[PDB]
Amino acid sequence: FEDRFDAREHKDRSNKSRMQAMEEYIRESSDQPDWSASIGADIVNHGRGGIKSLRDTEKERRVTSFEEDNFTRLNITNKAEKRKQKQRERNARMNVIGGEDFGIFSSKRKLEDSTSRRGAKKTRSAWDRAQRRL
Amino acid sequence: GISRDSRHKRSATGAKRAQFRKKRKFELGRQPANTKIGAKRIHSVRTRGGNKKYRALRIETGNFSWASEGISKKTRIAGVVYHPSNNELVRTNTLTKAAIVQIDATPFRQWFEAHYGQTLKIESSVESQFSAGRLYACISSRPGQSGRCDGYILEGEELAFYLRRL
Amino acid sequence: QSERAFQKQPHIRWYKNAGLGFKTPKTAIEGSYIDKKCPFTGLVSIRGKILTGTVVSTKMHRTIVIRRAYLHYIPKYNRYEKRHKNVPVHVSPAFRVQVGDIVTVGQCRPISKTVRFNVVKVS
Amino acid sequence: AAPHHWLLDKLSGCYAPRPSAGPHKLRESLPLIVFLRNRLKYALNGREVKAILMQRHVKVDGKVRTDTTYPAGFMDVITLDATNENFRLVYDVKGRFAVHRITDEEASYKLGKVKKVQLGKKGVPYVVTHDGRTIRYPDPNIKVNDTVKIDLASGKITDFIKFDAGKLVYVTGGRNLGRIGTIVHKERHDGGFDLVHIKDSLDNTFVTRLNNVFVIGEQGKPYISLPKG
Amino acid sequence: NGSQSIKAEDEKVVMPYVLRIFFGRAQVPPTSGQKRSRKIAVISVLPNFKKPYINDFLSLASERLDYNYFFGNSHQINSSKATLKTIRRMTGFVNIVNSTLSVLRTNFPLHTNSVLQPLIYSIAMAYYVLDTESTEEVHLRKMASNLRQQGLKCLSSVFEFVGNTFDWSTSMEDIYAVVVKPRISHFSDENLQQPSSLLRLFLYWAHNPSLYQFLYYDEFATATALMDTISNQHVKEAVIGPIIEAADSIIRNPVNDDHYVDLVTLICTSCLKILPSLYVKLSDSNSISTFLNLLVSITEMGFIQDDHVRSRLISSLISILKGKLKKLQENDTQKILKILKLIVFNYNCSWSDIEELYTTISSLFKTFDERNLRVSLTELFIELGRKVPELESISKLVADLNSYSSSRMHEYDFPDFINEKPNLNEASKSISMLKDILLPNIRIGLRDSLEEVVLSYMVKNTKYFTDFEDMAILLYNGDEEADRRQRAIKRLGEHAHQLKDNSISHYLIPMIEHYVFSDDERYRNIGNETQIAIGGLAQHMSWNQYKALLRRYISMLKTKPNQMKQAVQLITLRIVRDGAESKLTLSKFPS
RNA sequence: UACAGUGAAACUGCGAAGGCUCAUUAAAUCAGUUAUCGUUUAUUUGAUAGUUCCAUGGUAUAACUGUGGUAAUUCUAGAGCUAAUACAUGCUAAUCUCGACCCUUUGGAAGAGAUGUAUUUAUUAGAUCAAUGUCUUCGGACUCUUUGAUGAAAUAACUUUUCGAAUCGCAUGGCCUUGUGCUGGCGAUGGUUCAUUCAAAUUUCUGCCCUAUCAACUUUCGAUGGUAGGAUAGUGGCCUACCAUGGUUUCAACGGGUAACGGGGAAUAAGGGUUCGAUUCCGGAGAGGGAGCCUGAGAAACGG
Repeated sequence: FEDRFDAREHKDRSNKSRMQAMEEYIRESSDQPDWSASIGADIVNHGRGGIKSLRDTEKERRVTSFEEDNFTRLNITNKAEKRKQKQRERNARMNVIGGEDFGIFSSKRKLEDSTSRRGAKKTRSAWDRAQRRL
Repeated sequence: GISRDSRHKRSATGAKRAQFRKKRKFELGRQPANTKIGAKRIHSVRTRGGNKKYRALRIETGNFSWASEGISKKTRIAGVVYHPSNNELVRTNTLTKAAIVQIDATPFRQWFEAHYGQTLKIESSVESQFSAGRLYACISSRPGQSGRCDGYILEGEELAFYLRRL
Repeated sequence: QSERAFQKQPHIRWYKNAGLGFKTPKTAIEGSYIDKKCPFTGLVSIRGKILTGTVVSTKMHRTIVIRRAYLHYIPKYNRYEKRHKNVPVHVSPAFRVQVGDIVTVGQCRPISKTVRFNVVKVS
Repeated sequence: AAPHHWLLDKLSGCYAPRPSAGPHKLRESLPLIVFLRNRLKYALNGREVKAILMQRHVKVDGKVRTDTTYPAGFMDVITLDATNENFRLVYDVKGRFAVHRITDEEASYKLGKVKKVQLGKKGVPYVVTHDGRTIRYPDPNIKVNDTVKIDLASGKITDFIKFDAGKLVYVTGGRNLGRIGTIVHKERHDGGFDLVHIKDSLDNTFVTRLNNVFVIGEQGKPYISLPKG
Repeated sequence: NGSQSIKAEDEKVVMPYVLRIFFGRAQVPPTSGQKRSRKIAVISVLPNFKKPYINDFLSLASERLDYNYFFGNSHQINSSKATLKTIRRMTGFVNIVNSTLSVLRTNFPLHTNSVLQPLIYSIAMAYYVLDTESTEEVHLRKMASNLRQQGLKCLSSVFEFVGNTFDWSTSMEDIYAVVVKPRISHFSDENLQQPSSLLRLFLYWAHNPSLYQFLYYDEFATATALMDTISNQHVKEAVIGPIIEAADSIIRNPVNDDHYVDLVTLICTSCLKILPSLYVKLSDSNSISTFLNLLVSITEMGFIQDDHVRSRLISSLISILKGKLKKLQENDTQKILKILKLIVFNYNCSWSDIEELYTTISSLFKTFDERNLRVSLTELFIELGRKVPELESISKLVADLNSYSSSRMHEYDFPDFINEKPNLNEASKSISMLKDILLPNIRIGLRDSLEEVVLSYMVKNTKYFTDFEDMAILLYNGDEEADRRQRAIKRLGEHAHQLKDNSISHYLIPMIEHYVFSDDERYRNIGNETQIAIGGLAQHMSWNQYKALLRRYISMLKTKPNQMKQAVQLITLRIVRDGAESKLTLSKFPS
């Protein structure tokens, strides 16, 4: 019919097909090193936390880099923290053993049905599959 | 009037079960203040900020134009004979738009005698009324929105155009 | 062509070119018609967007009820349901429209309660 | 609540500033608070951004115009005196607000899409732009969606860049806020899906709306510079 | 209080005549000075006194515009306004050059004269001034320097007052007193006299009948000066004739023509000046042109010569008799000039009008045979009548055809001036063949056949009124001459005229093939008929534009083929309009 | 010894500029979108004011004083003055063109036409020619050819008619009219109109329930349309006279629901919680209850 602007139609979602299994394989077979920390500085409340998860240290890198990039300490906004921080530490202490999370193997999410088996370039003709192979 | 909206009266499909809303400001369905004959008295109604609006009630000084020369001169008002947007309008003899009212036309007469000299190119169906004095004239400006009595005299075609009807 | 009262006269006979792909007939340019609400002269102004379609009913004067079927590849039942629409439209003396008779019209200046369109071109 | 064009990160606060009345629109403007504060970061917060707007360093549209929610929209030539920060701001390929740095040469001018030419009163020729540049006495061939060039010291239309076939286009609208290249086709309808279509690196073809579009220059020579990468 | 003053002057008319005259006498006596100025001149005034008479004139002008029926006219008010004009003249003239109060008093003088002349405009044949001598004396003392001073396209103080004095019968006492027409004719016969000179001549024409009808010998001498002014400013009425009113010049020439006809030079100039409306432009009116032609003949019957005036009237007769409009009215004027040019060739023009124009019977059909048996050698009016009967006319069609064939034989009998007349016959025959003519285009083709007497054999093959095998033979004969810009354009336009897209028969596609094949055979000539192919392909573009899109499309598609063959044989040119034509077709493509 | 710093009570400029409870509204709520030359628009922003006849305009009234009434309120009665950016009356240079004449370059004197805005009435300005060429007569009649252009608000009046600076600052500054004689360079606010922004209301289109034991509906708040009047911010059957018998639907009209405390992309997404999980609004009102008025760029006012 007619044209409508849509940020959700050209927005970086990029989280509907990130799976820790695939990213773990890519990190194993990347042949570029991965910027691990010094081995003590990653555990948190003298051990009373976990070590900390990989999602946790990338989010923490983002928070401190945003901190050092526009000069602002965050807050104690209570509705937000009373949901997300207590739920974050509770799923961390249920699933994350030794700094590695194991909830990805005990949760239903189909790996092939969002991450592999490409959708646009599905090659729905034999001519297309022969050309794209060769 | 009360409002100006397609909610309380039905659409072309005749739907039911209205219970729509309680009426707001912008449907200010004002009272019609019909102008009549008297001495000039107007109401300056207030709307939409500093929007004054003159509702004419007893204006008499008719500004009517000789149409074949476009001369807007200043006369009186006698009475309507035809306005069937309501059949009560000719009976009660109000004053509104598109009304043909009779006028003693001595300013038009003296403008003719001041540009011409001779007393009485033009229709005899207006020459008998120049001999008379009382002419027919249609008001086009809105007494309820502009607040004056401005119109055009009838000369020939428009005179007979209202005369064959009545 | 003078049936109703109150000095049927033009408004300032006077004529105008509607244009924009809509040719005005010469009889409507200089004829005897009052040309009160045609898009060619009228007093209205044409604007907005244009629609196309055949008609069904032209029983009242200055009413043209235009039928509009449009196609849409519906993926719900994976099939098509046939579209139909209706809306009255004012006259303009170009070709007197009976049952059928595709017309294109354009958005303009509300006249009665359900019309914003007035005929410009017939085929 | 906060719009996509300003690149407001969600780590901002709670309330987003509604930009006030001015030259530009609501959806097609970023105010000077979100410009200086968290886009190129010359102030840290509201207190010191009002402090620099009361210190009055800015010369957007060649005037000071001291207010935080002053809607400095598309291609309002920002000029800041301390180390000659000269910025003409455009859209990028995803709808946001890019800020292309210019010099004083390019900062001595700008353009404007015309929106109507009317004969209002006293027979005076008439042209208004997106930023309301009511400028006097052009050639009479200022067509619809044409482009004038603003002197930024005076107001006078010094150059005139026509909306017609074979000119480099801009688009502010559709699903395509801000693409460049303008040559596959001119498909002109009479009010809807009516446009000059745009290319790509593989020369694709796109559909936009007519008043959501203006002309920036010519294909192979725009003097109004574009960034790279 | 300005709008209150407008109201005052508006409702100052509900009083009576006695009240109006008493109010006017009260208004006059505030600034009268009548003990000091109503004899000769004003004795003393100040800025304050010159403003009181200025506002007296201001109220006088507003009262004139309000009551322009009588204005309460009075001798005391006239003497007071004369005193005001004389006081303003004295102050502005002998006051030294400071220009401020002098400029105020010079504005007050023009506006005060406007307050005076409005009485002469609105109270013209009601005032009947018998006391005009003193005011006319002061008027000559004011406008004695107005020779060309009040002469321009918009200077209208003395111009308007002199027009008010001139455009009546009995107002000319001040014209016959000393001088009016002197200033009027000076302003008319100025060297660069501007577009009010037509109105100055209009006032002189409106005053000339007054100077005729008045019982004074001074008015008779004024009419003598009127004839002398019309004969002295004859180029003013030509240099100021850029407007549509040539009927006014015709009606001033006829009135002066019924007044007097003086000399051979006057007859020469008047013949050339009424002839200018037949030999300068075509945008004159119907009765204007007929009256100008009859007045040119009425001066030629007055004082014309034998050779030059005969040449002017003979060129007029040759133009207007082959024009022949206005239902024999302009032809009647042409016949009057034809008999009145007074020569042997004029006698031949009179005979060729007399035998042929006897009122819509077989009279022209008898005169065609009479001229074919007794054709003369003046032949201007005869060729005019033999081209006018050759035109889109009803009667004497084949008679005009036979007249043209004997005319070509007479061209071969005289053989170079009668071959120079054939150039005019050719340039008129192309103009008749490029039209909607049926009998006249076929007779023009018969004139082509008689002038070309294989070509004439193919012409006799084509002229058979069958036009399927005949048009195929025309295509085959054109191809035989293939295996001439205007001549090939004439043959192609004759093909397109006999096949002019008229949808009432078939084989129009083969007829278009014939026309485009003749165009291509001319298009092989790349050095001479290149402009012919250019005009023909541009006309095919214009026919693809002008409301016909099914014939001229194939015509342009065939027109491009000789272009592509000539470009293939080229293997520079004007490709600018070619890219324009490609762009025009691309404009038509998506539309 | 006509004003002088704190300073109890008043007006002004501004402020409160956005929140409880109850019955259950199915693309009519709501969203996206076109338009408004159909329209109201404070504010922001851009432009944009020439009609003067024989040294600066009058009282009414607060605060202030004084006498009192009442059980008594931001309840009141007489009497007295006093000034306003309060009422309301009146003071204000000669400047724009066509240029008879020229004396040649420093070129402009004579005559003539002049000069705003707002409210509503009427005629109206809004078919020509120039070349690169048909004929070249090495001259021209030239728009049918090749293109190119002004182009298919000026006038005659109404009206209890608005104003042409009583705002402030930076700057002693110029010229001898023998003194504030002429002041004069500059900036913001003024101020009519138009545009723009924002906002408001109407407007075409687009958007997941079952639906025929809901098949006929709509003239029983006019049903559908014209013409005209009213009034509206205006168009508009939005109300009124007269006139036509309309208009929709089986291609699903109109009509009946819950998990319409749940839904409509309304939207944050959270790197694994696979419909839990972030947010806009349930519908519309009410300030004891209906009724009637007023205020304002915006109100049928949360506070008249």
